[PDB]
Amino acid sequence: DPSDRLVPELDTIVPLESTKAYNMVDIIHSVVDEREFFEIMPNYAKNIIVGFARMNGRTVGIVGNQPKVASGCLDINSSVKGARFVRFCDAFNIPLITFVDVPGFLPGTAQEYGGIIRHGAKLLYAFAEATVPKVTVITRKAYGGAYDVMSSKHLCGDTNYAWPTAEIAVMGFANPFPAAVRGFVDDIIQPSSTRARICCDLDVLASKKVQRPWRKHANIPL
Amino acid sequence: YDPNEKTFDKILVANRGEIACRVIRTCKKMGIKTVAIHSDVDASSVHVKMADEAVCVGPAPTSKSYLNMDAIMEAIKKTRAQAVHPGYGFLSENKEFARCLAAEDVVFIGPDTHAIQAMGDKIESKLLAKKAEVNTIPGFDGVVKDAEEAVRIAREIGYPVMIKASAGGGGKGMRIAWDDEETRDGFRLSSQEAASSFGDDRLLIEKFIDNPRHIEIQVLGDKHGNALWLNERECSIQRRNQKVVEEAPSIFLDAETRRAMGEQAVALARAVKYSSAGTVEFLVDSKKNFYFLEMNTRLQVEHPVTECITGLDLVQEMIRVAKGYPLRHKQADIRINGWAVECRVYAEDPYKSFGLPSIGRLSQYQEPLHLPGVRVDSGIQPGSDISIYYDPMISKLITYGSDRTEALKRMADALDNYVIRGVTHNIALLREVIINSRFVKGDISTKFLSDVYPDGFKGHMLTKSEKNQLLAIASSLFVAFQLRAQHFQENSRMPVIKPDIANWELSVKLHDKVHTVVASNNGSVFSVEVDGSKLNVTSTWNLASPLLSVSVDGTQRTVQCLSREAGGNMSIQFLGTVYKVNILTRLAAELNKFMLEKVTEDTSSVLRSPMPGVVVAVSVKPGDAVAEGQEICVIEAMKMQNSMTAGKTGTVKSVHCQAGDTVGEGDLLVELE
Amino acid sequence: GQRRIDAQHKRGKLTARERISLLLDPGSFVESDMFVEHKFPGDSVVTGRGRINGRLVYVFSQDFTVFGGSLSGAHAQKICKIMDQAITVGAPVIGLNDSGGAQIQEGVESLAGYADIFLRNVTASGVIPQISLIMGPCAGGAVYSPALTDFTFMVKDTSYLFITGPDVVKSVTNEDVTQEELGGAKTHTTMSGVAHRAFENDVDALCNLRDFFNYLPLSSQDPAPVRECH
Ligand SMILES: Nc1ncnc2c1ncn2[C@@H]1O[C@H](COP(=O)(O)OP(=O)(O)OP(=O)(O)O)[C@@H](O)[C@H]1O
Ligand SMILES: *C(=O)CCCC[C@@H]1SC[C@@H]2NC(=O)N[C@@H]21
Ligand SMILES: [Mg+2]
Repeated sequence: DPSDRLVPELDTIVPLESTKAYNMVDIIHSVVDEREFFEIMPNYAKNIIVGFARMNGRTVGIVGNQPKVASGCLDINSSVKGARFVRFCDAFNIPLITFVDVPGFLPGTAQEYGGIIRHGAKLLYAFAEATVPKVTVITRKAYGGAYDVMSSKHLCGDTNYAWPTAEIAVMGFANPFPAAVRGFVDDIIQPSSTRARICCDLDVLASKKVQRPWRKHANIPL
Repeated sequence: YDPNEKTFDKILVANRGEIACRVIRTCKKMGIKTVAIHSDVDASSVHVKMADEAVCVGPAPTSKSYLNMDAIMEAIKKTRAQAVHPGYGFLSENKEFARCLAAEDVVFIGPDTHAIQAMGDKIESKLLAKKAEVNTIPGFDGVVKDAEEAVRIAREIGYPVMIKASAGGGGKGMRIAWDDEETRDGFRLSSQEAASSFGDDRLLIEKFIDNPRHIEIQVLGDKHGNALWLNERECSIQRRNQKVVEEAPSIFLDAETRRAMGEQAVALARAVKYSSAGTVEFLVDSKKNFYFLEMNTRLQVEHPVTECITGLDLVQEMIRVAKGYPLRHKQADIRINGWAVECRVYAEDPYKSFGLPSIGRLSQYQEPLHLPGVRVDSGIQPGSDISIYYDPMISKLITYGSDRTEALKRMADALDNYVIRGVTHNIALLREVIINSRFVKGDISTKFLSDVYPDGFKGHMLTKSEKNQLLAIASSLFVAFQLRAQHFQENSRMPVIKPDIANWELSVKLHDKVHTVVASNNGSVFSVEVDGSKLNVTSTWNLASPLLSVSVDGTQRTVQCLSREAGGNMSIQFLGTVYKVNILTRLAAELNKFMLEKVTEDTSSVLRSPMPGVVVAVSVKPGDAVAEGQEICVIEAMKMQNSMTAGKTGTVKSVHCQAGDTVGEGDLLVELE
Repeated sequence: GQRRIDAQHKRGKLTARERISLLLDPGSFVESDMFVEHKFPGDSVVTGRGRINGRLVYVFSQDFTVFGGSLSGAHAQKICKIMDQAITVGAPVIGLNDSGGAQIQEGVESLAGYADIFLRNVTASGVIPQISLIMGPCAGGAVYSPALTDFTFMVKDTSYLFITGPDVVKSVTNEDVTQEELGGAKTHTTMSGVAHRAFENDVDALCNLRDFFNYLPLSSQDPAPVRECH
């Protein structure tokens, strides 16, 4: 499987209407080698997708939002499911690839009483401490603090890309231009060139090394 | 293709799909600027991308996008288009469009309003054809109004009877009756659907020909009074009175009969004062006697195939005729220039009623354009979406050659080298048709699918040698994947000790049988032992390419690996049909022998929805006992409607589908006992 | 303004500088970035260092209700700078959270500053102690900084912690809930498990904060503190 293979089928997969939803698993299958994707917890917290795949023969971990289920909103179960997978991938030098399409967090009294703050902080922490190379692609939406949740540029995110249909805003800023001019995304790439860009970024980032203050261990908000 | 010749500068294409792209390609070859219309859904289709400028002509549905005429006139006024080409279907036969275009200065590329007015219905078209000295189906002219008159006409025109709903068309409002009571009941029912569907409320009674051949004559006319006929075509292979396999040079007709066909068609066209391109259809019995049946006053769907035997471009000639220029070809200039066969690839499941339309998105789409003598007329691309609004058509595959055998071989190769992933197509059905013994021999009829496949399409009945080749290829591919899985980069800390297994003993479950396979690997050559048979399989073993070419015992075979699982299940498209195989190791087979069959409730008694689309109405309610052959509901989609029967007796526990609702493919409609 | 200070006092709440003065030792507060503007000096945050019982600490306080419109970029820059100084010298960080008069609409991509603060909290986790005291209403991503800290305390009847406001809850889930029930101190201290302790008012909360800070070491390198025993 060539690393420069194009994916023209991704050019029109994102519907123009924000209400209409799409399948992120299709994008994941298109991007990865041989369209092979080993999903983890496929029937639990379906509004987030985590799994293992290969790019140019190298094992990678993939985390993404699922607009089909709950419109991609993040809740307690999705937060924990993504956080533990990200921690495991970071612990064993496995690069991470993130696909971002999130409107925010699921509201309600049940979510607040269940401790949505703690699990959101879990996901922020898991994405923040990761020292493995990480590549983030924004497909349609990144609203509120949820954009900061899934590997923003300010969490030591190495390379960030946005599709022409992406939109980043504080509240419910209808274009990715503010993020581009502010330097929050490295480039606005065509959807059909995602695979080659990701492969090149992984190739150049394979030798990343960072230094952090010494500690026995940190205090993750478990 | 002379650009010095002066023609229209701007041309508008008021259509969609493959025909829009074909017209745009012709116009680019002729140097004419092109503009195309589209709905909101088709905002990134092939034709809108390849044609300069584009205007949205309405929402998704055709009735408000490609039939919202005021939008078309506004678009023409905005773009100052001198002419419009309707393609086929939609507004290709709307006389109000003709008069509206005549109101302005925009010229309409096609037959004049008088020709379509004459060929708008059946009966007076038959009258004018008979006045033109043209052989026609024997029958009774005039409007049938009562069942008594219908049964009397049945008596004096012969026992086989056929009831036709005039106007409309497209394989609807048509029935065959074999009895006087059948005659009257079919008459009243057909009047009912004519009121429901067409609204004409006027029928026709005709004699039914047994084992007919459907032969088409392509005719061209101009405003200068010149009429020409371009050879013949053969399109007997059809289901639901809809064509699937088309053949330009008829193997059944000889030279003098073909010349008679052309002369009669030219005379009929001159009678109508036809001044455009059209097709006249005929029914030929076993005694080489031809009878008239309809003529389409538009470009036919199977137009390209005759081009492959003539060399001229139909669209270019139509545009030149519309400009005013006369024909530059005479009767003697046109000759047969080889052989050609065309197949219509649809987005339908061939295992249900010889075609079962489905919806979806194209994950992968690759065309065999690099194969010799292959032409593809398609309007889709990787990522195209199939809606519930338009034709379920995918593309047309045309293969031309020196003779029958070479063209059919090229057709089979192209069908083998065609990649469609995302929807279900009828490639297997087309391949079985083109490799059938009768089709190669040439003995076909309009009911070829009905009698060759009585109970419906089942797939390819692979022979012993083909079965052995398939098993060998599957085993070799499985072993190749296993060997590739062992290739790791050097670790320098824990060196990888590659296993040195020599022979792989595998159990392959196919259909319902289990075979033992012994595989040995040597470089790129696999020696495969299947139940005593010995085979050698060699290839590049590229495990990422969708198409895999393998040389098994010298024979070259192209296979596709549609699916693959760690449990051993593999779906392999081989010789058109897709087979599901289960490959395990022999030890794994012995251990799996103890695995239970589980509590999987294979008791049926549940009916699902093979139709994605909109259900018109539901004939059952919660608490009804269904019966064999009783249809549950009618679902409209893909410009047609059909109802599915339960096939068993059972009380309805609950009803989940209501009239006017939308039900997707595979959804549970009604639960029965 | 004086009117804003009076309005804050009318609710039983103190100003940010008053809270800092109560928390720290008398005559030990040293402020930083005094002349950083957004046009007002201070940018709705007071950041500096001080001593509690002779032990160094770094503090920041928020006065959005009486000063400033919403989170600008310089607010996050000041917080990040004070956290960087604390991680450089190895001293605990104490943060008094009060986002009352902060406009969610007037956010010029403040999510970037939120992300920077989150990154610094994650980096400092396990290196220096971090304490958060929520003294006023908080909403949006700002609720995630206290969650990433080691300990979280709230003030009864005057503090809130919630992702989205009650109006959004009514609009989406169609349920009538007040602010106290949705994000009150009792909710987060009895059934949510987010906060650790709740105090009667600001003065009592600050006194208990000093008492609790006396327990902790200054850094993970230092051993557990040892005091005089009787
Ligand atoms: N008189 C006939 N005798 C026998 N079979 C017939 C007769 N008329 C039609 N058929 C059968 O019905 C099929 C379709 O016939 P016909 O072209 O009249 O239908 P239609 O729906 O009007 O077609 P179209 O889509 O071209 O408008 C033929 O291919 C043939 O199989
Ligand atoms: C809507 O999808 C209609 C498709 C185009 C018309 C189809 S295809 C060609 C046949 N000729 C005709 O008039 N209707 C049929
Ligand atoms: Mg016909």
